[PDB]
Amino acid sequence: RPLSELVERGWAAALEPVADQVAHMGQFLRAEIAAGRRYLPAGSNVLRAFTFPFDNVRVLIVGQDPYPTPGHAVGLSFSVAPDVRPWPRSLANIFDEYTADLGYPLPSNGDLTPWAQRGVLLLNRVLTVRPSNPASHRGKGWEAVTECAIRALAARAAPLVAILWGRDASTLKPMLAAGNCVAIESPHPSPLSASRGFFGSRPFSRANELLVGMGAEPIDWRLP
Ligand SMILES: O=c1[nH]cc(F)c(=O)[nH]1
Ligand SMILES: [Cl-]
Repeated sequence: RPLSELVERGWAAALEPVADQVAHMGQFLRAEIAAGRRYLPAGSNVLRAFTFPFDNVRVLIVGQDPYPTPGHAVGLSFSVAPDVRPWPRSLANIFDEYTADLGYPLPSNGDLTPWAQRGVLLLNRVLTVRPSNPASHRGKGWEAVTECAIRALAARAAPLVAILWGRDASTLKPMLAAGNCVAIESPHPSPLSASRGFFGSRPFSRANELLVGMGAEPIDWRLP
């Protein structure tokens, strides 16, 4: 399939250099199913972050790998469907930092689509996972795809702030070395890393200050 059937057109053009790799991934995923190994999120959600316009991305959030529990991952990093409770621990931790930083009430639900509609790309370094097996698709080929995505964003040379959560930060910063790009890092919001530096990192206000510094408009982070 042409990438234009799977992703928004700006993203299809940006990712055309890795189109074969995306096709390779689809073959991998189908072979996993044939071998009895499922993946998450749903196939139609794998590339969901790339269905919001490439040309509108102002903030890139980059996590590690999708939630491994069935019913959680939706193809926007960290997000869940609006009916999901309890929220996953990483998301609950994100929302505590959100209230600490911004002073807003806790969100009504775990659905981050408003951020995606507002120019926040909710990416992961690796775009699939086998259920119950954290990080199990590492090294399977997503990395080249997400490197192309990140570099293509950087190459726009439009104001961009990248928020890097977790162990990929040192790998990803060189990909964001470009005019009008700034990368800020912390430990990941997961259960056993959040209290080692995620909390207190204030990414939402920081990203807005960095955007304004560059002459861009800040993100309205307010969730319903
Ligand atoms: O690194 C991540 N952890 C948890 C998630 F839900 C996600 O998308 N990314
Ligand atoms: Cl989690």
